[PDB]
Amino acid sequence: SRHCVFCENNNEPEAVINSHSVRDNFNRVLCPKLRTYVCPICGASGDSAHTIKYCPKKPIITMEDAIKA
Amino acid sequence: RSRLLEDFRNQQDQHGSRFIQQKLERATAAEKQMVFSEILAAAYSLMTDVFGNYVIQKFFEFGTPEQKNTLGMQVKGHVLQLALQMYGCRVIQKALESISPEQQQEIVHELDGHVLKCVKDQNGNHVVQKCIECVDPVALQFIINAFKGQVYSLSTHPYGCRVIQRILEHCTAEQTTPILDELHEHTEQLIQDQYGNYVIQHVLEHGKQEDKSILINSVRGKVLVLSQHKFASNVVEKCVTHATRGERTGLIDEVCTFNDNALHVMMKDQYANYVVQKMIDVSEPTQLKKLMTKIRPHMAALRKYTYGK
RNA sequence: UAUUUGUAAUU
Ligand SMILES: [Zn+2]
Ligand SMILES: [Zn+2]
Repeated sequence: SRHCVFCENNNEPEAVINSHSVRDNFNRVLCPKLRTYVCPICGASGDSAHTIKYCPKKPIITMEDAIKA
Repeated sequence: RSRLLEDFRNQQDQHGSRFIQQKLERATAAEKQMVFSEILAAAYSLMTDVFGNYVIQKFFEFGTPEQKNTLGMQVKGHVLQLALQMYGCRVIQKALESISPEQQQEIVHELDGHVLKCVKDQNGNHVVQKCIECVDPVALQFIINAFKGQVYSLSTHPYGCRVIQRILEHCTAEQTTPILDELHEHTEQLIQDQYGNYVIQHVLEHGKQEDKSILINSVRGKVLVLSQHKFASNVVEKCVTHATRGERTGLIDEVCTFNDNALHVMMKDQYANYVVQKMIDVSEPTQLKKLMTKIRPHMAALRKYTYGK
């Protein structure tokens, strides 16, 4: 494989997809596009970077939070 | 004799044990009784062997059962010591499927009330499961009676949940029932746990329908809250699949009344989308079409993700 | 544009 998935889902050119793997060998984030992105919730970036949908602090939403908003 | 060890190394050792394994199917029964009688002395130490245990396992089948019994007696008196030992317990669990059920019952009577510190070992749990599969469940009533007050605390245990599934799969109604009610007590907290979801999941695809009705009734109100949770999302998954049409319709109508943006939380969140997917392929075309015409707009927010729906 | 889809103890 030797290829990332994050760059593949964003339709980056075929060389960038095969350029790097998604993460490191130590579960460190490796894809530069993901390491750039600073999490708007938990603020982490780089080694522990992640998007919003997968943030550890992405709050659990009850029906009450769906009524009030 | 070690000069022949280095005269065969030049061509308890892996070579000798595996060659015993590949040539035990040949040779004479006189050599079989020869070796077996050469082992009966102090096999208590030969159990805890990294590759003697391959040999013990291999001989527990090809020989006459007389050797199985006579070596069986050369073990009792030291079972609490050899059950926690790795190779000894590989020997045990690889030996509980060859002996007679009577000697088996003797082994069951060897350890009672010990379950506490048994499954709480890296090796005891595997043997416990192997016995719940092998031994008659009625002989294991000491297991059911060693868990009064200990069901909820050990059902979330990693080694405990396996044993729980083995009990629920290989028992009668009188044995599965009290533990099952003990599970019906602490359900709402079991689902949230990383190992309670294995237990409940095993219940939904094994137990009687009525338990599934009780559990499904103990969920109506927590669909968005648990589909958004990490472990509970699997309970929702393997819950909507195994269900009657009436309960599928009940939960489906409980979901399609979500406040629009809650549907966006469903499609977006890292877990609820699995609930959506496995919810698609169980519904009747009536409720299926009543859901296609419900969250069709939110679809236009998944073409950027990895959902080709 | 924030896009990767998600859980289990031993030779
Ligand atoms: Zn990348
Ligand atoms: Zn974050």
